[PDB]
Amino acid sequence: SMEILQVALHKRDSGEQLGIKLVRRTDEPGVFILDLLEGGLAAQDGRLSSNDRVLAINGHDLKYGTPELAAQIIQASGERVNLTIARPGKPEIEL
Repeated sequence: SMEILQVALHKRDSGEQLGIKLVRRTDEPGVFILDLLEGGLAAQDGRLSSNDRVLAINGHDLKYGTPELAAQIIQASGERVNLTIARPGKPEIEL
């Protein structure tokens, strides 16, 4: 299963970073969150997580996107950055 959610971050100036490390994978399409940076907007917000898939940013489709496309979109954004996220899998497993 997977959870779809939306997370809105608000830049305090046009050059502020979100504080997210985005990666591609060779074995599946998409843009994924690897980690959040210490003290950044995303970390402060507390909703995004390692291994989330970024489906869209501000209505711009990223399903088959790249980290560089995401960067272009974020760097050119207005103050509000709204991300649509897919979060797969079980959070707890006994094995």
